[PDB]
Amino acid sequence: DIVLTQSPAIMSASPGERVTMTCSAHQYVSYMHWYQQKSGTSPKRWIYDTSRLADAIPQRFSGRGSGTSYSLTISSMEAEDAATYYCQQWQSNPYTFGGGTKLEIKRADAAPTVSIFPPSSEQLTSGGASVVCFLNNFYPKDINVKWKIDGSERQNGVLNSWTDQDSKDSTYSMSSTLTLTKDEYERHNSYTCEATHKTSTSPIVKSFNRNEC
Amino acid sequence: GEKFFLIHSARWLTTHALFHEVAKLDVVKLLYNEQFAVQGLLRYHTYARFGIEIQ
Amino acid sequence: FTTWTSIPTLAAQFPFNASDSVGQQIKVIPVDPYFFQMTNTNPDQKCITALASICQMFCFWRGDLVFDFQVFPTKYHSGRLLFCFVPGNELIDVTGITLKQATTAPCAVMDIAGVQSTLRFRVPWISDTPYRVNRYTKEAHQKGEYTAIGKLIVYCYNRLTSPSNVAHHVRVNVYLSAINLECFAPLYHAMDVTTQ
Amino acid sequence: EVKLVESGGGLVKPGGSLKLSCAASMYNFQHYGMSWVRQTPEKRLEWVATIQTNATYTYYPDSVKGRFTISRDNARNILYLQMSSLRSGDTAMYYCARRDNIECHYYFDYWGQGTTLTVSSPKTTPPSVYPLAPAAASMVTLGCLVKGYFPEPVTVTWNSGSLSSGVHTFPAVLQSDLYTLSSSVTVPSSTWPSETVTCNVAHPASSTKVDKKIVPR
Repeated sequence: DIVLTQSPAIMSASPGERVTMTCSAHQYVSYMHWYQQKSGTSPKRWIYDTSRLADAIPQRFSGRGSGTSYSLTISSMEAEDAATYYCQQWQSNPYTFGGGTKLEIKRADAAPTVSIFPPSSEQLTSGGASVVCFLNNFYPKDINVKWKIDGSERQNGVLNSWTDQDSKDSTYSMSSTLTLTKDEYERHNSYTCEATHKTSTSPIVKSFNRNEC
Repeated sequence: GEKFFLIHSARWLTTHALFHEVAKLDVVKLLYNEQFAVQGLLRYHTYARFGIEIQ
Repeated sequence: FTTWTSIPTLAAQFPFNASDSVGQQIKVIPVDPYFFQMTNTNPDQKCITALASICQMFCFWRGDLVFDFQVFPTKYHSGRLLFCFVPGNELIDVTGITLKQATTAPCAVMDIAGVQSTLRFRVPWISDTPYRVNRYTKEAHQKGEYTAIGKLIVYCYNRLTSPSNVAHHVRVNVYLSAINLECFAPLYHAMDVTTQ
Repeated sequence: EVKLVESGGGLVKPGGSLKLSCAASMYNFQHYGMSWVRQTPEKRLEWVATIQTNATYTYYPDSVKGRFTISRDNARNILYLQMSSLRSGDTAMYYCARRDNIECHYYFDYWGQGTTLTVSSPKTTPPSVYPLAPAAASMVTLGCLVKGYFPEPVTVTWNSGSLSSGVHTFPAVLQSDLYTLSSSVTVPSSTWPSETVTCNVAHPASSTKVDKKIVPR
């Protein structure tokens, strides 16, 4: 029936600043309830009716707004909020939730650990191959991955797996799998993946050869 | 009609600075509500005169 | 037989944590003299109340029950509770009644601090029938025969504000007493623990 | 402490039937309304069912009204969510919730660990994990490629957790009716290829443990 709208979709913020997210709706709802979906676990007691925090979380959070806009005021960002948020109504029948607010931690920019690997020899006997380009320890998250394959550029057959932000080093990781057929694999020699960073002007070229070894 | 209705409840914190507006509540409009006992006297009537007792 | 009735006897036990939301239902009391939930491991005995032994030897019961809720706080544990009796029978969806919806029913509030700690809640005789049969003697539900004249939710009316050098929770004993109590149509029945 | 243990889920063909069960722990049962919250991996969330303490009242939304059946029991204190006529719209993670009361509205306090029900009709297939090795540095990030499994629960283990400092296990990517993930482990150069570097992948729905040792090229 009624649909909740969250304006911050994906946000990353440095620890020690003010963060405000907003869940709105097409009509007027009275009170709005929040949750935090951490990785591997379920959401717990997070926020009830308007400004009513949980009794086990720290009190550096706040929640305001009435009618259409509903602000969740964070006083000081810390390193424990790398998760996904949802907003809850209690008016009419479906009891819908928000689209999802993923708040993360902003870090200084770092180059990705790029390691493009050949497929295994047991995979080549099955009639197929998959060139996988590892990506590790990079910020920002949104990064451009392409396949410069003997001068031509093909972005098809690309398996991209995304990670959440780690709790120890606060980084990100990514895979890039180039699934091919065996005779399609055995047409080329150079296998190039590169990643576009905002610090390095040109993308870092890491490649190998098929006929090598 | 003479029975106390919980029309509002809040939770005042430490982070609320001086003269911050914690609650902005309407008196009679929250009294005119279906989940209370005076709805059986105010739905079948239109014009009224009354005195307000806040606790 | 009024000796074992008017004296308040412990019928139930519930704490009051400080980590609960305002209006969360703590424990309902099915309002009858048949109610008890305590037991003992040394000796192995199901703890009856002294009122639950008098009325269990009858079919019908009638009387203005006086619940006595003795909290055990410090002087500084502050906040309030809500003892909202909702009449009728033993089975209605009273858990779906909201806190402000429970302000429509008659009730009472009690500050946890103060100079006293026990509230005597005189339950009115609100029933469709002038008595109430021992349906626990029977083994079947039927519209017309019932066990209780209503239920009594303990709400979280206010939060428990306390420092850290005192406890975070206050336990509440549920004494069972009455006034103007009448029973008739004798029988023999051993009551079972209401497992809430 | 609230211990809500779900039970059920797995591989059910669309149109089939499966019953869930969430057990309560350490708290009273005749007060706290129980619910179910569906956790889809992409979007969400949709709220499905609730029966209250007395079994007279059920509250369903527009979608799942009449197809799902939630039940409660005062003896075992365990839920019973009977599901029928399933499809790809219910292929998600299932949590059981507990609904208590506030002044104007309600709130769900404590949720469970959640079980996985995948609603599609292929057969159960064990995975065929393939190693990934370079064809000369101080920090050589190795890894294995996991592919060949339809049921979602799978676990990659790196030499019984001995190389757990640099494990980056990736989520699965569905392609050609096979979920495909990988795990990039950070192995020092003094260990590989001089010692044992082997990825263990255990798939509990198929109960197959395949060890794949990373070899130099």
